Amino acid sequence: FPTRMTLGLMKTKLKGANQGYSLLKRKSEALTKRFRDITKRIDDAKQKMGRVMQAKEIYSRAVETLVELASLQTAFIILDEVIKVTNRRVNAIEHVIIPRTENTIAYINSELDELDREEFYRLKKVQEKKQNETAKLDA
Amino acid sequence: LTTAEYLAYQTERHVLTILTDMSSYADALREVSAAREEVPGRRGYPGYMYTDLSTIYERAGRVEGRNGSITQIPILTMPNDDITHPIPDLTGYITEGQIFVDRQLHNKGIYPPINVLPSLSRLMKSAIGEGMTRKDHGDVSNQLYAKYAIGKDAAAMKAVVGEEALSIEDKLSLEFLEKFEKTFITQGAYEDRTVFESLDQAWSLLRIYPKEMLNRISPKILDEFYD
Repeated sequence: FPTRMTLGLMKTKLKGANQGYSLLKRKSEALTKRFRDITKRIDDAKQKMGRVMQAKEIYSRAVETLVELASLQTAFIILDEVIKVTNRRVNAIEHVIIPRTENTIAYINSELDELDREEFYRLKKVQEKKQNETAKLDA
Repeated sequence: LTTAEYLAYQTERHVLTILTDMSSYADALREVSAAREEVPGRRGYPGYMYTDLSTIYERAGRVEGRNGSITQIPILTMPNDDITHPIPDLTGYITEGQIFVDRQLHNKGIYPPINVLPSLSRLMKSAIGEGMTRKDHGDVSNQLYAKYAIGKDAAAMKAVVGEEALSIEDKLSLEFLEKFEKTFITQGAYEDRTVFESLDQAWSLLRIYPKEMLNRISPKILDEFYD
């Protein structure tokens, strides 16, 4: 499990999750601004539609614009939900994925360093054994 | 091994050798090497183990003029469920192909947990095609591997992203993956199925995916079974 390749894949996934977190953050900001402008426009359209409510023809050119504003409103709501999902994804990319990847990378690094230390210790013991044998044969 | 050799070179019959708990044998060899105070390798294994392990893999193969065939099928347990270990690495590098067993699928409760990703066969080339099994064999095999890989990537995506299964393609890929996992992957321990039955089952399992969704299937293979 504790391999250098696995550490590389985890690190790459971590960096990708970081860049994705930044992108999702900026996207959440833009979506927030857009939903805000669409919200102000929704209020303005609410006042406009509330202006004349309760005759002759040409009424087909009236309710149409109100329908467009309604479409913009629904799109604004969907944008709000999507912004919520984006914020949730950003929150999941903050203290969840990042911490897990960091901890995993730390543990893997510790395991690899410890294994390398053990191998180096065994090699040092082998070299010491050979040196001792040579020193014994030299006499 | 000498018994199998004596069976192949004299009795002239089909022989199958199997070594159980080869990891214990490797540990024993490592112990013998450690007692000799020689230069230890990875996981305390011997330096000449490369020739030793090969000698364990040299118990297979047929001969010219001999009707009998000896094939060794050793079995070992990877330490700490890690195939990256020297034993499994050497066993995989020396021998052609390896059978891997996932612990998760075994923890699922389904039948035998073979992971098609790590699993491969180098003898599946000349043993495929018409005259052996079917002309739809290799194509459906490659298509199965591609579908499994796509399903795996779609699973990782499903883990990273939402539950919407990443639009269309990844959804069908994940569905086909789960279907192949609950059906094709598990045939049951007490059930023995032929190649034609597996081919038909795979043909029924590939009906979920579109005909143009398979890039691993040629024109003839796509026109092979429309039934």
